[PDB]
Amino acid sequence: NQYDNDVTVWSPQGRIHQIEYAMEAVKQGSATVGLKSKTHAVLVALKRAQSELAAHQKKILHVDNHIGISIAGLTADARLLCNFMRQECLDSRFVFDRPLPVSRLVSLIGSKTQIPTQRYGRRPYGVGLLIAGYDDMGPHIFQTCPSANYFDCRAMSIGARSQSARTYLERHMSEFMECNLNELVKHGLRALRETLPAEQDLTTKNVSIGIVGKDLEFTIYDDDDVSPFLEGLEERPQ
Amino acid sequence: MEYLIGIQGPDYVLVASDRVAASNIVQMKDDHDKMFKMSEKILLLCVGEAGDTVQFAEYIQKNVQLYKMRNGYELSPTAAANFTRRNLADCLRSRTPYHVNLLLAGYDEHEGPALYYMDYLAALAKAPFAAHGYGAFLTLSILDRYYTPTISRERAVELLRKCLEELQKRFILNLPTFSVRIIDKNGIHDLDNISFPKQ
Amino acid sequence: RFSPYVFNGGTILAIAGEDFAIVASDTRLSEGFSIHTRDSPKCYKLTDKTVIGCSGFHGDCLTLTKIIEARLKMYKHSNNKAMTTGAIAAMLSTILYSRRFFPYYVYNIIGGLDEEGKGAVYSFDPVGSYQRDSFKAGGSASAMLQPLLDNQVGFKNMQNVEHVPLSLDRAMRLVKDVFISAAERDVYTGDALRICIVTKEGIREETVSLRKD
Amino acid sequence: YDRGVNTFSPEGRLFQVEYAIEAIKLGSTAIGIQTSEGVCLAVEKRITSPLMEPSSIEKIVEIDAHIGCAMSGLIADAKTLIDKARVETQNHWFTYNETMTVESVTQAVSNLALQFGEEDSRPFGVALLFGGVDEKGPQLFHMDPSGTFVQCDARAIGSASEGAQSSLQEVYHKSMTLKEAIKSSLIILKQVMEEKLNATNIELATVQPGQNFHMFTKEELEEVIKDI
Amino acid sequence: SIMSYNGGAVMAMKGKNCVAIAADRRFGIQAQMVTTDFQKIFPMGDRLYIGLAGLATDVQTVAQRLKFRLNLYELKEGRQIKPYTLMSMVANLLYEKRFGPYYTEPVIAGLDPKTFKPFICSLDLIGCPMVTDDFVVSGTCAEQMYGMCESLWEPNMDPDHLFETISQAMLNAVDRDAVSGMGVIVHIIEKDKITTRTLKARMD
Amino acid sequence: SYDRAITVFSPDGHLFQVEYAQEAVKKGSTAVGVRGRDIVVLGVEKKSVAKLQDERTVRKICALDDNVCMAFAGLTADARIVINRARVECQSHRLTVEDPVTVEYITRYIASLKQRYTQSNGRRPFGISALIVGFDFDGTPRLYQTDPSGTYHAWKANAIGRGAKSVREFLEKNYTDEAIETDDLTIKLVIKALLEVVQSGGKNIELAVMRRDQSLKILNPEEIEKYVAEIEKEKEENE
Amino acid sequence: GYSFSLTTFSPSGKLVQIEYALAAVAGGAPSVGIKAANGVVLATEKKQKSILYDERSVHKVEPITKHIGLVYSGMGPDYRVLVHRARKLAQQYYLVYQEPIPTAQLVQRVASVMQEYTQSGGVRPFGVSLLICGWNEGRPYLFQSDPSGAYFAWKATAMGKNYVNGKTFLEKRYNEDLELEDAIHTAILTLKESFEGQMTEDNIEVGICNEAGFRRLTPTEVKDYLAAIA
Amino acid sequence: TTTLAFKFRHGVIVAADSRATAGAYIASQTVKKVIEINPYLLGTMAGGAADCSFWERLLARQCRIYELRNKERISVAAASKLLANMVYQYKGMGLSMGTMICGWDKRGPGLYYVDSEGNRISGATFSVGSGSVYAYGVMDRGYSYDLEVEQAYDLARRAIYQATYRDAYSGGAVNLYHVREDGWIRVSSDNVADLHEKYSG
Amino acid sequence: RYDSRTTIFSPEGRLYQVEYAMEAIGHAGTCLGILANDGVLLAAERRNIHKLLDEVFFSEKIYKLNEDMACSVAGITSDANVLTNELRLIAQRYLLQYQEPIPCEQLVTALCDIKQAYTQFGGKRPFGVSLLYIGWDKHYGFQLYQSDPSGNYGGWKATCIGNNSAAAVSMLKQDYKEGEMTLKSALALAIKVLNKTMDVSKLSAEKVEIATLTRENGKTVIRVLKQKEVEQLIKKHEEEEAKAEREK
Repeated sequence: NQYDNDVTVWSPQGRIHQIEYAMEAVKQGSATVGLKSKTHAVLVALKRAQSELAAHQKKILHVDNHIGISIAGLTADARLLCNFMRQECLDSRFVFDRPLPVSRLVSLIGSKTQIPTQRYGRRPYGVGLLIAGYDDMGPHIFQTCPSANYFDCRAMSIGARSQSARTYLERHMSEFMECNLNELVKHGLRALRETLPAEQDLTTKNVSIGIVGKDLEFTIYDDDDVSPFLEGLEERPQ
Repeated sequence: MEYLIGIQGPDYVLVASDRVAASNIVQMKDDHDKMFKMSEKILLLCVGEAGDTVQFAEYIQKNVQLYKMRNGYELSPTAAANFTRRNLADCLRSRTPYHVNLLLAGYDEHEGPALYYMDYLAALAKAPFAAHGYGAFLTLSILDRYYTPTISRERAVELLRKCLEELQKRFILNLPTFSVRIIDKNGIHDLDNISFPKQ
Repeated sequence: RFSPYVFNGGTILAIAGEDFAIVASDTRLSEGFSIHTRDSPKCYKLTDKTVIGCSGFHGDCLTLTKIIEARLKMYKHSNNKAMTTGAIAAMLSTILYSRRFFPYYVYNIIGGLDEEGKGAVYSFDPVGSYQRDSFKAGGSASAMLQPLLDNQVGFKNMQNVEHVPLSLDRAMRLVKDVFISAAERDVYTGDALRICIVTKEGIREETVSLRKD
Repeated sequence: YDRGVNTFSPEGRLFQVEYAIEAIKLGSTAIGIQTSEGVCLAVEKRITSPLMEPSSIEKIVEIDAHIGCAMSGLIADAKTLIDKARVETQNHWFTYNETMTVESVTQAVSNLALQFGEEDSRPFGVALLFGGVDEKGPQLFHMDPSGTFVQCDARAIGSASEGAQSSLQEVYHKSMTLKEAIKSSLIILKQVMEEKLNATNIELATVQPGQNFHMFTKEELEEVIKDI
Repeated sequence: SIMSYNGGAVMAMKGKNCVAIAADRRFGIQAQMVTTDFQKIFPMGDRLYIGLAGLATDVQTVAQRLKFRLNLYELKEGRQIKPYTLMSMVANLLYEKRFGPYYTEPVIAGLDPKTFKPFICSLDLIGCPMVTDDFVVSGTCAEQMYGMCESLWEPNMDPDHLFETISQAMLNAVDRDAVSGMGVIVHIIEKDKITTRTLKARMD
Repeated sequence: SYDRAITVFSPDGHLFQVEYAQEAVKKGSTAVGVRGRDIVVLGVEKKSVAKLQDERTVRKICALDDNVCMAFAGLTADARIVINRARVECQSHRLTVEDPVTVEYITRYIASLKQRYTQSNGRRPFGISALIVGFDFDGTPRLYQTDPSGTYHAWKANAIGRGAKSVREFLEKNYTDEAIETDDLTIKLVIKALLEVVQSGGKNIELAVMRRDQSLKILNPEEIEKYVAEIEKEKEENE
Repeated sequence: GYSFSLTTFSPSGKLVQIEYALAAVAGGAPSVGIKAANGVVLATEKKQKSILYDERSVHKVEPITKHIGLVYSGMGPDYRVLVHRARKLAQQYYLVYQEPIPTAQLVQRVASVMQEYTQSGGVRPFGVSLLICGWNEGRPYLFQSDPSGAYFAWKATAMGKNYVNGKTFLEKRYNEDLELEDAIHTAILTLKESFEGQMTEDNIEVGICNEAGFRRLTPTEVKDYLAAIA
Repeated sequence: TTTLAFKFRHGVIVAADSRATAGAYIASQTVKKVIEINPYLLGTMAGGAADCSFWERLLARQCRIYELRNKERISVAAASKLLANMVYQYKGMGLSMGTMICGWDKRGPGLYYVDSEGNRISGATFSVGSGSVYAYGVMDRGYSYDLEVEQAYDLARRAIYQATYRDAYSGGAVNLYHVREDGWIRVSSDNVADLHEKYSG
Repeated sequence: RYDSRTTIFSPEGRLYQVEYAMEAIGHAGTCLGILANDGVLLAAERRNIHKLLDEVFFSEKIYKLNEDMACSVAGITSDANVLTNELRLIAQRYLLQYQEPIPCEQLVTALCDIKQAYTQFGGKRPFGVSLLYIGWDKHYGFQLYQSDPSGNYGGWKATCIGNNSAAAVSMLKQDYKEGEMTLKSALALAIKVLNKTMDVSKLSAEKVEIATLTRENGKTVIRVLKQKEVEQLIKKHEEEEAKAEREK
């Protein structure tokens, strides 16, 4: 067990346990689910609080006019990668005068996060990004990892107890592709309502929904365009 | 432009500045002071580019105060003069050169009184009496006519009266009022301000 | 030798209204004794309440426009709100002083609404000073336009003529007449006019042509 | 083990940040309550000696003309953070002719509340309460050593914060008034303190939109004390 | 010139078993003198002098810098310095400012540390050494001192005739010179003692 | 978690070397300082003259300016470096804004330097605690103290070194309202502090004064003998 | 398990990673050097491991200038590094002063180099003790240094295996006043005292230092001399 | 361009014009030259606009930081000193800046004069600009120490009127500020043509 | 327990390496300087008195540093070279800057700061060397100082080296002198101190070393004196031993 201390040290089984400990640090974040249609990409996260009087910590934060991210894990590394993300947006926005393809941006994220996973002196980043964008070929939902093995999907979910969400994605990934925005969003919260224990209900103040469309700019919502999205639901089948 | 005169005596140093701070046409300040009290027996006068005079005041004045508060005793006039000459010679060869004209007045327990003489090319000198500007010339003629190493302080003051009477007669400049110090075994004593109604 | 500057010209007008900001400019881009194009609007819409025009050296106009847009996005994406007009004015002034020892050879006018909903024109200079005025004329046609605006807007040098506040449509007719009168005599002026109007409901644009010589 | 900032836990977590959160606890308490009339705020001084001059120990400092602060933990990390905020606020007014709003103040502080790094130093040991009035009325803001900043309506910190939050949630609702919240706060203060409450123990800091200047109460606080 | 800003004249002349160095006393700006007691001949150890002429600032700074490196050398090694060692050191000190040059013409005059062997050399403003046997000169006036020393020098000279020869040469060449004058200092050294005399020059 | 290093916390939220570096001060020589209304005065104990050398070099009370006065505890070398830096800081401040240097700014400098010196990587913190006495703003007497953590902390009287609790406890029972000025009573107050010192040997007492306008004055071991004589006279009059 | 490494003292004693470097020096090849009245003679003991090796490749007696000899007793790869350092440094002296550098000044600067390498804490010190000699200003010198950065001055000394026995013989046999040839004789004697006996023109390697300069002798004159020199 | 400043018993008078041209072309007539530094400090704009604006804004920044670090209002000589030490770092690089520094002090009134040439001096009367010598003449006609308030107001108003009358580079609205012991106050902003009608006869 | 580096503290608050540097000092050469006006002296013990040396250096512990100052030394010998070159460079920088000899106290504090910067910083070996100071100035005359690896420095009139000199300091206190500036008296006193404190039977002159510093008319010369006067000093002190055994 004396070899399970640092990033540089290979294990005698070859598995860097620093990476898996970073994975387990990621797994203690909030629940969030990302899923796309052919035309609309929606990522929905869950808020939490310190106390009743306290506000709720936001998860979905704005990045760019066609890029917005979810997050789970650390907050300092989150805002650090947020600053790097905005910088990488506006740099090519300045140079090429175009919006970025998403794939090369997330490759830049992986190359950014590789060096703190190989050298000594900086820990790997506990990070839970779900990235929604629009290049010329439509919406993309990418997910990240502290091992910088970024994954492209059609529907993912990370955080605590996100497995029921993943099974819901399994049983509706055939159905996600054709529908319009409204029932797509209520499919998203019909993953988030199974990311919870059933003895309480998903309220207004704990959720946020972000839609970016092929003609729609990325926009975050909180309780107010969400109370329209919170209607149109049934109870859980108790 | 103007000039501040610095006569050496037997046991005193008779320095005398002006009070003029004109700007190319008009006299902005008619009660100016160029006298920089370094320590209890060491003075300094400064004439040059008026952006650099304040900077030398800061640097030399405060660093000699720093030596005094560090070690515990007051500098010799010679070491302070060499410190100034070394700093001008070092700051000469840079992207920011310094162009002033200094002259140093100090007093030792051992060496007694002392006069030094600078340049804008950073030269030490141990002179009886110095010069800068054009008051340079007009003082040096009479002052080398009537110098005696064994002169009394009242004869030196009288000589300065006479020379100033000759200065107010053949210049282009105005130069109304001259402020005067003296250094002794005690320290810096300011004499009365020396002005003249002309006609 | 290589010279770093060239005079492209331009003509920028601004009027601070009661609740409006009108900025208009011709679209001729010329150089020396030739015409590069007859379509290049010097006016640019920053927010819903802010329009900037930039004349002078064209490359610095483009570069400054891009940097200003970048810092607009920086402020909004940091602080969840758009800028006011005078904040943009202070920011542009700090930039123009930040390249003091190699200046932008660019005249600048920011027009827009304040937080009270009234017109506010901030003039500029190539080194970066500014002030809140009612009307300015920027470019080669500055002197051809300023005394007439002193006549009409300021009502200056007149006797027994009371002060009526400037309406919208009267100001539109003013802008059309001043650009016709300046295009008759200036050589850096003509072929078009890009008129932008800032209201409390958005930005209106309007293109009025001119003579083709 | 856990020995340094560059090593996770098998379950989480730092394990340096945790010991910083533990190092919150040693400090004296402080209570701020957001009211739409304005933000009230309080603190305990914990004076040791009569030679210890009471107005010299700073707890409420002034960052902006409408922004207060309160510190909880190591004094000098807090002094560094106050210094940086005092710089940065002035730069925001410089570059924008306006007041940096308090949430943006806290984002600027929490940018390097965790920039802790010894190569490529330690994380800071203070939690901070920010009270101010932006365009949206008054704001009360609560950060931590870990930079996880959130808004709080009435936050209590430091030692005996548990029963303070308990009796605070006992008494709080959304539509409180000013002096009622003031006396409600100082009741909780004299319930959590060990000494007799007087003019030297506590100090208040009241900011209002119409009373932006002077976020302080000086010896009228005596009159507020004697009304209980 | 820049060399003719403060004036200057340094003469060294090698005798039979001794060596003599002399310089002027005048210091001042281009035409306005200041004082008559400016040192240009500096003692560098025993029985080994140096002469400096040209810009007075470079003179004093180079003299103090050479004093610095000289004391460090003689305290790293307890023996005193040989004159060729001094010549190479001075040439190195000048050549460090190859493109930032000081404005001076150093003249080294000293004896042998072991024997009584005399020595003269002079250098340029970039560090070009030159050893001769008769005399070296430097400063603003040159051709006067060249003519006088080529006129009056003999190879084997008793110290009295060496003294009087360098005396007459310096006095006539300084009286022909304009920007350098106002008295002459003379150092005549030998193995036994060091003699320093000041001459009654024309103060015009 | 351990006494090494300075960088990591305890599991219950402490810094060991911050807490431990104060012990070097707490085992150090005692030096007190009070403020009068017009004349401020202080002094160190344990001159400890070892019979064969001079003691003008071991002076623990100095000045940075003509308006501020020093004292310290702990080890002497850190005090040497901190004061040598603080002189240059005072003079650089004088090279800036032309006021006499306020005591508050230079205490913020010294404590700030000490703290950002502590925060860095493996630098042993200065185990001293200075006493910084001055009267600048219309002769308002001020004295602040420092800490190895670097916290300036304004007092009215002060006592550090060995047995500082008892020595400060004497000032609790001594420091009534009508101390000063009454400069003579401030003089007798310093004398009673020196008599209440941990050894109070009578000749190992070294005290220095400032009348808020003059210079630092080192007293003479005959005036202090008269002060001990009149203090013993007051003790006999108590009988 | 202490000292470890170079940054701390012992609880009471000295520096263990200097003492072990001296131990590795003492576990080195034997050598001897004798200061005579007119010259200084250096000589080593160089046995090849097999009969395969060549004796015109690596050279123990090494000049630093035309008048300075220098040998060692230790590890060759470090020996070459510090020799190359001394070469460059002596050339810097000859650049500055235009004069051949005195051996005391070499010892000052080489000792400063070695002491700089003993400074904490990332490199090891040398496993090299030196023997520096030369005929500077008539009087020849002989300077032995060590990995600790210090130095000495000897009349005659030795370094390597059985250096105590060679030192007792040099105390016994040698004296103050000899010639170069007599010093050569007693140097080969004290080298053959502790070496193996099969000693030819190749197992030893001798350099001398005349007042005419340094001289590194050849196997021709070696076999002319050492063919049963006593 | 013409500014002036003179202190007396009841504080400091600060007045200036508002004309800032562009060579032979007038840019504006309403350039507020007297830059409001603080509620207790007032600087002017004298030759070059960007340098005056920028470096006085940086001075206001540094004064605010000084006050928030020392809980204490800064002195006037302090401000002139910091401004000269900031501006002197670009000597020879071509900055034109000739402002004045005014404010109330613990010593009382405060009047300093800071150039881009670094000519930091105090004094009693100053006047900066192209037509400054006109103002020197009329002010040193009308100067005393024991003037009244309305006397000083009409004095400075007369002064700026004369300066803008003879010089061509001066005009616009005549601003007029007044420093007190507690805080400065704008007195008036008078146009030249009104003053010509009022004072011409 | 809390050993590893020089920095940081052991919990008392005490130190590790300053104490261990003094215990490194104690096993080294013994030196002393005496109370003298119109001159001052230094004594030193010859380490490594083996017969195959050369002694062509004339100085093994003494280093005539600027003009009017020498310094004895004790401890790790190469660090003494490292510090003495730098100290000569400091003094020569002062002379370069002011053209005045260094008045020795700021010189001492400068070297103490050089040592102290390695005491605080990490991880560096602090100089395990104490060394003496003799010198003359314009302000106090003949002076004596004691450098320490802590950076503390003591102005003494009769100095102290380690375990071989604690008894020397005891004899210096019990046989304290004051008022006599006669150098031969203090030299006999130092001869007595090295006679008792060194274990050299009958005090052979090859095991001793004496350097003095007198003020001569403007020059302040430093006298590294030779062997024959040391021989007659030994005979003088042994005649004083015969005077001591006159009581038998």
